[PDB]
Amino acid sequence: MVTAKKDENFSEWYTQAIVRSEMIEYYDISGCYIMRPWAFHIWEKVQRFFDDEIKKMGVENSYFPMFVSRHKLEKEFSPEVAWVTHYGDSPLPEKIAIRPTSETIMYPAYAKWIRSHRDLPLKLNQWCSVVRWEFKQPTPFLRTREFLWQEGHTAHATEEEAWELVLDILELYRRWYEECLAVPVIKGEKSEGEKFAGGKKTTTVEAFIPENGRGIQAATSHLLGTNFAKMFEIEFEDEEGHKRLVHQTSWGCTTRSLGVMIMTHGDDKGLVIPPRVASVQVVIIPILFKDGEILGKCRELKTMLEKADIRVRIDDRSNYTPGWKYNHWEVKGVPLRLELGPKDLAKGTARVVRRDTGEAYQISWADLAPKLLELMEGIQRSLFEKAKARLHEGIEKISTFDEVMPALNRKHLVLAPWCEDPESEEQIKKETQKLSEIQAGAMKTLCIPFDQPPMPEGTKCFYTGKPAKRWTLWGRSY
Amino acid sequence: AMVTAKKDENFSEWYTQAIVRSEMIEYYDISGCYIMRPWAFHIWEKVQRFFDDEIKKMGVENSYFPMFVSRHKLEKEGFSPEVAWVTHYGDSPLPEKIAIRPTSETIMYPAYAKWIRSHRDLPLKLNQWCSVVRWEFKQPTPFLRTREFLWQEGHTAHATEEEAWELVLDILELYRRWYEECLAVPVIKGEKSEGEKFAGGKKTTTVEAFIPENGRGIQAATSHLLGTNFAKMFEIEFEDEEGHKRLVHQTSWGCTTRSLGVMIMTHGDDKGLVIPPRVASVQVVIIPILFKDENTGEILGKCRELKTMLEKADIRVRIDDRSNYTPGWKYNHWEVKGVPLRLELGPKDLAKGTARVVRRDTGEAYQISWADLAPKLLELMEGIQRSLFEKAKARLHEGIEKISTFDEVMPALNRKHLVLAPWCEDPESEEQIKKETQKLSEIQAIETGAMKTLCIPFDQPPMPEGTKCFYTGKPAKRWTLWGRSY
Ligand SMILES: Nc1ncnc2c1ncn2[C@@H]1O[C@H](COP(=O)(O)OP(=O)(O)NP(=O)(O)O)[C@@H](O)[C@H]1O
Ligand SMILES: Nc1ncnc2c1ncn2[C@@H]1O[C@H](COP(=O)(O)OP(=O)(O)NP(=O)(O)O)[C@@H](O)[C@H]1O
Ligand SMILES: O=C1CCCN[C@@H]1CCCn1cnc2ccccc2c1=O
Ligand SMILES: O=C1CCCN[C@@H]1CCCn1cnc2ccccc2c1=O
Ligand SMILES: [Mg+2]
Ligand SMILES: [Mg+2]
Ligand SMILES: [Mg+2]
Repeated sequence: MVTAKKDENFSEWYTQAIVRSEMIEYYDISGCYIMRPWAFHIWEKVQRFFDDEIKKMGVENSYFPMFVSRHKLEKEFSPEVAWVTHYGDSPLPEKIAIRPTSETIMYPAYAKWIRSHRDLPLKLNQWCSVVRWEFKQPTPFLRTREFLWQEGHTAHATEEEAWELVLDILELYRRWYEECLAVPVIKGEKSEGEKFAGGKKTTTVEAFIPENGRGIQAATSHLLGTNFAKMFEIEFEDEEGHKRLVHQTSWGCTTRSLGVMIMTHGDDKGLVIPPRVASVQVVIIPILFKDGEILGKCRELKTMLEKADIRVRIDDRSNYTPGWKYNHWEVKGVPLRLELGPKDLAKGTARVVRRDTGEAYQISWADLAPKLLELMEGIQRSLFEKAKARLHEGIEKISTFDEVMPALNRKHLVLAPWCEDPESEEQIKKETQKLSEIQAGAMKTLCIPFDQPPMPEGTKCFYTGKPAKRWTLWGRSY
Repeated sequence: AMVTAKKDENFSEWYTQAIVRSEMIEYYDISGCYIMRPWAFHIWEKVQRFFDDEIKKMGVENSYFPMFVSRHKLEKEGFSPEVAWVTHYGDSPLPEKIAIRPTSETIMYPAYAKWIRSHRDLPLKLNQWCSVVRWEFKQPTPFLRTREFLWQEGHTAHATEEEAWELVLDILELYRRWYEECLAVPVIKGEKSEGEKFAGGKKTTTVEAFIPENGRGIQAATSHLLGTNFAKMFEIEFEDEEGHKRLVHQTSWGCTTRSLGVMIMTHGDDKGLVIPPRVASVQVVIIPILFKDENTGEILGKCRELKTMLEKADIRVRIDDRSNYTPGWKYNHWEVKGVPLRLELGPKDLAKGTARVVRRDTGEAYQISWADLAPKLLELMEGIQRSLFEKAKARLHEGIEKISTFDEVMPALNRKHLVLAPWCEDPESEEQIKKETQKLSEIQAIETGAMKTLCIPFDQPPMPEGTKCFYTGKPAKRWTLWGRSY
């Protein structure tokens, strides 16, 4: 049972929801959390979706070691890297690092495997864990010191083909968030301050948490250019015979995704899981009080529902009350609850409640599969749309710096015309830190959206005064 | 690039050649760690999906617990020298060092003690896929013994021993499948001796394999009946239906990337790898008989058509349309990699509406009409799969000598065979037999020699009454499988 109100104390709400749903268990090593099956099975679904998709692009999976030697890693962040120094009581000759990211592990093998134009495109992915000693406050899913991710890394003959892939991947991240988790996101380009300094252009998919006004990078996909190619000597021979540097990409997305889905659709009763990723779509609860028939129809219903590929549990555990079950599967966010007592049995009917609105329906045995399929689409589409609206009511389109803090104090992002000059962003981060401080924080660029509004002729940068270039989305962030 | 070392003559170099030249493994600067490229990784994905679908059917659920465990928690209760310790992040010293997981009992079991309070919480059945780090003292081998390796580990808790034991055996059966049905590697189910079992458990069942080229047995996977000692240690108790506090009955089980190695070694030959059709990335490689004399479109058009037609029958296909290599170059390339079937399509073939199919395991050739390709290739794949298994099974049973007396031991070892012997199962004798076989192996060493128990097989050959222990001379309980091992 959940008692903190999503709209009052958000961080306590979140903790209760992830704990009492049995998604997360607390752990003694700071920044690390145990992922219990209810949370893990959802990761399995997004993992499979993404994995299948990238496979259709010819990306292949691999596994590179979790250790990188010191001199390889330290060749061109630093404070977050975890170092192994001993085995038993014996010190290693040279300390070794646990993978924070894999560029320095993968790229020397690339330099080696890539020799001609015939060896391209090389497209590889891996699913693994990563360790970073995050200095910021940890949060289950969103920011953990060990997290699970995929990282994709690719090499191409031309910038054209690599950029095409950057976008294809970005679009798969939209789909992971938008089609699987029903979380709206905004495609965009990172400002030169926020991008991966190893690359030429970083693209992003960005999300928003209404309850605390924080934007959050949902995933990332980089046009690396050739900088890593010169650094690692990844070059090939073209059609002619001239040696050329490859054009690279990398891209990653994490268990952070689960966190965002939980915050987006969660309510005061706990989780709400979208049907496309719910391990249990429909839970069937037999009502039993004061004394056998019914258990038999329940089983028939499951088998019916499974021909529709509907994922179904029967909670027929006799050591729990029906009301306990109601509450349990509610807090866990099961999309549909199908009840069945004596009175229903004779009617040939079933009482079904949907988790997102609490609405109830009486539905005859014969109408279940198509009606539940109907209802499940509605829940999914409906969670997305209520979140898309929340997202858009959360962004304020604006023209001057004096608009900012009021918008930030309403826990909103702002969309603003900016000249995209280095200094401004840092000045904006600091002045906003200072105004937040004294109010007793900082606002950064989240992205430059692909979907640009029109920019009239003499429109000015909302902060410098210089002439604006494009519309940039700003806010407080994770 | 061909395989040059002969499998039977220069086994070690053969192994290194086959895994490298086939593009399965790339070498790496940290010892005992290896890169796994797609060609090997894909196989790990196949066995992982298989095993995973099966345990889910049994009510096991997946989870992810942290790779870190505190020193206090790991050291709660000769494993100690293998643990990797993190002492610093960036330039900053930790308050205490932290261990990278070598196995997950000391991370999972305190959580089990929390979650389990009542009979209604039972059974609890979890699994996790993850990597494990152990600073192995022995010489590293790609797949078979690595300092980082991938595995699943399963850990379950039950109200009764009976239900735990049942699970231990259902799991063990899934390990047999993993090897026999997926990788086509024969294995023997058995019970470890007192000396070889997990010391944390009451009984350890195992699935054992045999590598003929070096005569050494190798443990393939493991499944333990843990009893109640861990529940006692970690305080995993539940109130039963009458409110009495009972200890839970536990199991754990694991299988690793080792299994890919066992598969490579079992089916490989002098040309290189042979991959069973059930787990090969590519089952059929289509090779167009082109030189860069031309590309008129006629032959590739048809290769595309065929790919599609086979792809509809769930056959995994690749066209090697690379313009700078001869067909013969390409035959060898895909042989080294172990693609079970090679489809040849040349102008002659195009002229007749046929294609020529060659199977990697025997080299036999088949002329097949386009229309008959899908069903005929499926048939050939079942045949390949079955035949790889049958041949390995016979090499396994030809590698075991049933014996009666200790005098028969060293001759049986020198022929690179295992031995199956009546054994009293007293624990001092296992140690004594290890020592004696070590000393005798050194002495007849011309230039790991110890013979140990591998398992007491579930499949027991007959035991005529009054049979004596091959070593002690006391009455012999059962037959025990022994050998040199990894
Ligand atoms: N500690 C973490 N825990 C979980 N997810 C993370 C963590 N750090 C990053 N991510 C996610 O993984 C994606 C790719 O990682 P990466 O781009 O290396 O992150 P990053 O540059 O360190 N972001 P940030 O730490 O906020 O500056 C990020 O865009 C996040 O969505
Ligand atoms: N270093 C390794 N690399 C790959 N696979 C391994 C490794 N160590 C163990 N395995 C496999 O993992 C299975 C279960 O692990 P576990 O029972 O902990 O092994 P173990 O007791 O360390 N075996 P051993 O080291 O030979 O005494 C073993 O039965 C092996 O098949
Ligand atoms: O986005 C990704 C994900 C895919 C591959 N890597 C890129 C960028 C990684 C950026 N990054 C992020 N934190 C780090 C921490 C320590 C060392 C290095 C890094 C580091 O390189
Ligand atoms: O068999 C398995 C596989 C299933 C899960 N774990 C069990 C027991 C592993 C035994 N083991 C093996 N090497 C270790 C090394 C260091 C510390 C502890 C251990 C250790 O406990
Ligand atoms: Mg970071
Ligand atoms: Mg950053
Ligand atoms: Mg051992």
